[PDB]
Amino acid sequence: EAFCLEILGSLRRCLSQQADVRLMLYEGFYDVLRRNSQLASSIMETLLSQIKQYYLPQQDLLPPLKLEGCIMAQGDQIFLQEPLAHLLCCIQHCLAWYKSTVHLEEEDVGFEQNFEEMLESVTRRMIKSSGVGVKNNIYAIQVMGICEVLIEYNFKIGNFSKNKFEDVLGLFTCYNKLSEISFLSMGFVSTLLTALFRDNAQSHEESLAVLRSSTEFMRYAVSVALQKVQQLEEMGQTDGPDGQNPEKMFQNLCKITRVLLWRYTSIISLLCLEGLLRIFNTMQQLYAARIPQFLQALDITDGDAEEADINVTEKAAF
Amino acid sequence: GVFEELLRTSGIILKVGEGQNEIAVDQTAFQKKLRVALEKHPSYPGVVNEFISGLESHIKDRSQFKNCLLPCTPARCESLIKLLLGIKILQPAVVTLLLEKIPEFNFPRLIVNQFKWLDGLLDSQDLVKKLMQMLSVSPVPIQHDIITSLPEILEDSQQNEVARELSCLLKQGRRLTVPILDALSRLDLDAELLAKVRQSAMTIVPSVKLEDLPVVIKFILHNVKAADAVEVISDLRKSLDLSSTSQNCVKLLFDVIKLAVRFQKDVSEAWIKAIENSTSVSDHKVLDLIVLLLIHSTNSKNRKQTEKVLRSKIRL
Repeated sequence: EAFCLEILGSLRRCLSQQADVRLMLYEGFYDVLRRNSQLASSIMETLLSQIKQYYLPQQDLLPPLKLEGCIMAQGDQIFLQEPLAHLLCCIQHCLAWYKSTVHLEEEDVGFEQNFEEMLESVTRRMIKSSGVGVKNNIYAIQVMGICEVLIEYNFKIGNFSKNKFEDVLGLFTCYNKLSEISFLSMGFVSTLLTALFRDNAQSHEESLAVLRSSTEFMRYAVSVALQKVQQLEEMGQTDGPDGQNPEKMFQNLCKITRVLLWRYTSIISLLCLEGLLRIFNTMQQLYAARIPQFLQALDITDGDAEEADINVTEKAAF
Repeated sequence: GVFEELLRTSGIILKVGEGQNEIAVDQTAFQKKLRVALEKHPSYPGVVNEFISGLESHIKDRSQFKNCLLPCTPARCESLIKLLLGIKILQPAVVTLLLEKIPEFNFPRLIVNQFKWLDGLLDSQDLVKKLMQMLSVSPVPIQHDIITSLPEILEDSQQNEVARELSCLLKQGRRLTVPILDALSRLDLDAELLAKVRQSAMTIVPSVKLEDLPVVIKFILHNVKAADAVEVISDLRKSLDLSSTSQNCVKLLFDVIKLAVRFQKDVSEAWIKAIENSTSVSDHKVLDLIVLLLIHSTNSKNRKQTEKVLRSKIRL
């Protein structure tokens, strides 16, 4: 089968060409190496060559990465990034997928190398107009963005780690400092992120309370959920792994609604208001049919007692 | 002398020429062959230079020149120069080889096929300077030849600048008109570099030939058709639209006018302003009626007011 081999080898010449192709590739490498992804070896190989190429896994340097290039200054003063945010989020997602669930080519050797490079990116980031306004816009959008993507990689990187959580805090404080001078790359690390925030506890009350105990990162979590539900509700489909296949959307929608609704109702609450209000609008006007379960998804534990007119009446009740 | 020694890497036969003595492996076999001799076994660079000369004894036999581009069963779709012809350390080396292939030469156009999306090399800017430089000693077949291949797939940082360099050279001939117009159909060597170049385009073909009519029309309209490029349409309607083999001339006029008639919709408004503004009333071209057959009658949904202006001066 020379199909996928010659096809990836043709789209290699889409590896860096004007930086719109770069954005769709950084989005779509993950989908190809997920669903039709028997051939994830060379896929991770292409990501690995690219990432450890423009970005640098060097030691003890100035910036955590080598942003100088990911910018329209990487052309002729033109504002075409070749976005480090794109390839960064793509690296973190598609590596998490291929490595951790793939055995649960660029995948494995890239796995060791990306482990080193990702621990480096965390420790080396958190460890610290008009004319050049090109530089400020491009550089800063990338800086805050790479912060968000690495934030998610860490945010799932540690099960109960206070060290993972500390680096979460550091990335978040960096992001807030990026606010001083946003379409977060937070597909489920801002969708199953908040499960601990609007949760109550499991074990690491010290871990979780060192993780979110700011109200800066708490605002970052609520704002990721808010920006996200809104983009799906009206703008279009979605940002990360779960836009285009709306079954994932409905499932995570029912879940995030459950948790955000709890943290609104029982307990800043203006945010839970503003988000559930945007969301219930998205749920009446996106899942028309699926609404029969989806409203039930917040109020039920198992859908074995009633129908949708029973659902209209009883959900209006609740 | 270590020519077939380079065959030790992944399989290269010292064939007679057109017989592509492949390896039974190609894709990483040639890179193995430029690692084994061209990097490790004979010398770091020295094996590269000696093997260059050692196959260079073969380079008088243009079977091993043109079998490089030709079809013959390779290692398992090219031959020696073309099939396994990729070296990043051999970037400037086979670049000097490209200069050496340039002067005698087509064969240089098959070397431009060998460039046709060439290997992503050490520096496209030195390559682009060299390619344009050895075109001023040779004919526009080699000029427009290498303009074709670089015209879409080229470095794009000095690429768009060198594009504007040739579009600053694009006045003196009508050679670079079509070759520019391909990558000035694909892209823009500058953003209003495109717009200034299309500012070249209006008088760029006032009394042009037959085929330069369809080509320079494809450029003079569809290169960068902005909103105000609708007025662009009007300019052309004044200049070269005196509508005249001959049906082939009509076929090229139609190729331009009708690949644009349903490509970008603005040409609909363009032919509307070409007639209805000041031609579909006062001093009409027969190409006015023809283009009305194309634009003013042949629109998908741009026909209702196409009928309104269609009978508009059709009534008065």
